[PDB]
Amino acid sequence: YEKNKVCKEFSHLGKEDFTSLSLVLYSRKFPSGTFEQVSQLVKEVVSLTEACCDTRTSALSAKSCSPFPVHPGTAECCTKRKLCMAALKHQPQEFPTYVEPTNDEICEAFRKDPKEYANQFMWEYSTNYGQAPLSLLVSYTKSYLSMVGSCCTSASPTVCFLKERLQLKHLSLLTTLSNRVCSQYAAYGEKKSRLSNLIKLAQKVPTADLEDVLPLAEDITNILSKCCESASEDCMAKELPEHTVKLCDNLSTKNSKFEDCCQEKTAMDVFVCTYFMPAAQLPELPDVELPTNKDVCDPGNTKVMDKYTFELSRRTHLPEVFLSKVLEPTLKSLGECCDVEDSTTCFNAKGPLLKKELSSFIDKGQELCADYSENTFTEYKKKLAERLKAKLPDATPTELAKLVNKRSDFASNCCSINSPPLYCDSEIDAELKNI
Ligand SMILES: C=C1CC[C@H](O)C/C1=C/C=C1\CCC[C@]2(C)[C@@H]([C@H](C)Cc3cccc(O)c3)CC[C@@H]12
Ligand SMILES: CCCCCCCC/C=C\CCCCCCCC(=O)O
Repeated sequence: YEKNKVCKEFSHLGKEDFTSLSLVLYSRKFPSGTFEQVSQLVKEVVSLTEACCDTRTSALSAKSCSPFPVHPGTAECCTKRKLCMAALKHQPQEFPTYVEPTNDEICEAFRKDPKEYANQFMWEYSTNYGQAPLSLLVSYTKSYLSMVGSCCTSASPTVCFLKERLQLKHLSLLTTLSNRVCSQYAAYGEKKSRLSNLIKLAQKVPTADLEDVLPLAEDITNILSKCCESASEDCMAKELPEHTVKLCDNLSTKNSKFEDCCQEKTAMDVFVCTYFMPAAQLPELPDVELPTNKDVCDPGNTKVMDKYTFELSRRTHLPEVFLSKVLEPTLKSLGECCDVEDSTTCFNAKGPLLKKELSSFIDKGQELCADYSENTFTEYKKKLAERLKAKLPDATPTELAKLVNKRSDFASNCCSINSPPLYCDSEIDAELKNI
């Protein structure tokens, strides 16, 4: 099939446009790849796609061990086969740095080097938002470049940009949003992602019922598994609006913040508004015990797992990157009392262990993030230094400044409701063993 699909899109588009696609395609794959590298790999990839439309696909492998971008662990794969490389997954770029230049910078760069300007743009935009579906990336960059080409040669560039930008605002927002939401999905995988979104919703609207939010976590998860990856037909645009309707139908009346978000002029704005919403103050209800019962074994439903996750989230002041991090191992541990000779026995024993481990994790995590959510950043720094002073009596102002600096930096990246999963997974591990 595809052994003729690579060749089909080549002929249908032609070498140049097929090179623009490949540029976007590979920039997504190598988030850390430099412009020269990515462009070089593309130079040669198209090269063979033109000729062989395996014999020279091998030429690449070898040469890759270089002018080409490098995935983490390429040195290993170069041990040989040898195509251990096509198995190396890339980690998403969780810290975009893309900033659009002023109109003059764009037009000047464009008048001088039309090809290079568009290659620099496709490469930079695609490496920063590489998790948005290819179809969306390809579409926004062509519409964008079409705007640049058109406006920079118009009777009045300025007003042209004012108007064109307003008409691309939607597709622009959809692409960066998609990158974010789809990058969290790829980071966690479908199961953790689903729980993650359930946790965030529980934190945003603690007064709701599992029933009000579970359908929401389910829906977005389905939308992500269906639309994060599409080569030419984007469905994120077809799916999100109705998703905002489910969101509003279920939480519009349960929460003032949501009621307002549901007033936005577009589904994109409503969505963005509910995404940025921080974890609300938790009503702090009674504690909840681990779901140590045969009901968590249900292959057909995670009902019990979801209910626990939901109830934990709305009672525990702790960021979702923390909850998601400890829930995966914990729910998986319990799950080991399912396919055994006696489930009740394996639960009564495992119970006290997981409980203490979970509490230890929650306690240290609540310490790592103490005061961050309830205060403005500066007012947070102050209370933080104060807590550290109390714990480190012989600490010199300099040693304290380093600790406040280190801890506050960590908290600004891993205590918000939308902290970067991959980056915080590592940092959280490091910080737990701290103090
Ligand atoms: C970079 C690496 C990873 C590291 C290795 O050493 C060499 C290498 C080759 C990968 C290639 C080049 C040949 C065509 C392949 C196998 C791609 C597709 C199967 C074909 C393809 C190419 C352009 C647009 C498309 O829509 C489809 C996927 C990865 C491509
Ligand atoms: C460092 C994050 C975990 C925090 C400790 C929570 C206690 C969990 C108890 C036992 C571990 C069960 C092993 C499950 C394997 C999943 C892989 C993983 O640890 O992420």
